[PDB]
Amino acid sequence: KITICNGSTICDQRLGSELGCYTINRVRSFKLG
Amino acid sequence: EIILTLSQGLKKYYGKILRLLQLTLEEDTEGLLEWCKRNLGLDCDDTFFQKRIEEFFITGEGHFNEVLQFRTPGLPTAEPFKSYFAKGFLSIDSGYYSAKCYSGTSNSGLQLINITRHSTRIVDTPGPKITNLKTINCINLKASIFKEHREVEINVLLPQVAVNLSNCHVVIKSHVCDYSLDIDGAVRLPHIYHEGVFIPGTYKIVIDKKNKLNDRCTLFTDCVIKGREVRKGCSVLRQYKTEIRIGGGSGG
Ligand SMILES: *[C@@H]1O[C@H](CO)[C@@H](O)[C@H](O)[C@H]1NC(C)=O
Ligand SMILES: *[C@@H]1O[C@H](CO)[C@@H](O)[C@H](O)[C@H]1NC(C)=O
Ligand SMILES: *[C@@H]1O[C@H](CO)[C@@H](O)[C@H](O)[C@H]1NC(C)=O
Ligand SMILES: *[C@H]1O[C@H](CO)[C@H](O)[C@H](O)[C@H]1NC(C)=O
Repeated sequence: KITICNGSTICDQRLGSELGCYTINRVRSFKLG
Repeated sequence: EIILTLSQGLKKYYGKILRLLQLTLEEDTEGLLEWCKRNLGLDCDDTFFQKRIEEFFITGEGHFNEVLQFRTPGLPTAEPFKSYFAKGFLSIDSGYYSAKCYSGTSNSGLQLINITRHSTRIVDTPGPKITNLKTINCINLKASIFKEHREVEINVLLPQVAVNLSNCHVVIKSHVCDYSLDIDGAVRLPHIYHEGVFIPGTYKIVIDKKNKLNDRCTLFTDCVIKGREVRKGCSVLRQYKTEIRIGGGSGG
């Protein structure tokens, strides 16, 4: 789980919901085909 | 003057979309406007094509047909494309090029990033000009070597940062469109215009090392790394130009 803010900083989980930020999640799971 | 058949104009209709998506720099749209009047009963103006793209990838609601139109859920018929699909993909294939594009209704959440807001502003920094594939350590790149698939996958986590191919034949996979690239330079990404420019938030470069044309495949890109703490719990991004060889190695 990576959070990028204002295209110039990376933040930890706490500020993932702040203004101008967006998050990239690694997905690891199983699913029905 | 020449009249286009249903399938002839549909391929040209897909060539228009592939061009507006900036996946191709060329198109064959001769006869498309008349084909849209004869088969769709409308002027497929550039404004209309933006709406098709905008709806199909972001705002489209309900089922979609082969021409990216949406509808909420015997005798011969003149009007084509009356069979819609709830969710899935369209093979946007112009004959000259194709891309497997997924509808926005087929994702749990929007997989496009608004690069008008999230454009990168990264500071260059000292770093190795050559990077080994087995030892990539970048925020924007995650590499998996599948010896059983005979394949290498490069997960690109910051599509705003260009990844430049050099003598590669690769397949791009994403939650937006899947397509093949074989031309040198920056990886092309589908661009959706919706009150700003949208591109896939993440994508994957799949490199078949079984293909001998990939024997010297090389990526040129910036390796984004975390820098100093500037605010509470945040660090400024840094990057350094580096070259990653993929095609090489040993047999046996
Ligand atoms: C991004 O920039 C805006 C405008 O300056 C600012 O309010 C905001 O705090 C910034 N975000 C972070 C996480 O620093
Ligand atoms: C995309 O970002 C720009 C710049 O921040 C903003 O003006 C625009 O409203 C955004 N578009 C959408 C559809 O959210
Ligand atoms: C990749 O090519 C682009 C041009 O599209 C250029 O801006 C960028 O600097 C190149 N990247 C590297 C690491 O040389
Ligand atoms: C016409 O519309 C009907 C809808 O009931 C069928 O989709 C049919 O196959 C269509 N025929 C043509 C030629 O488009």
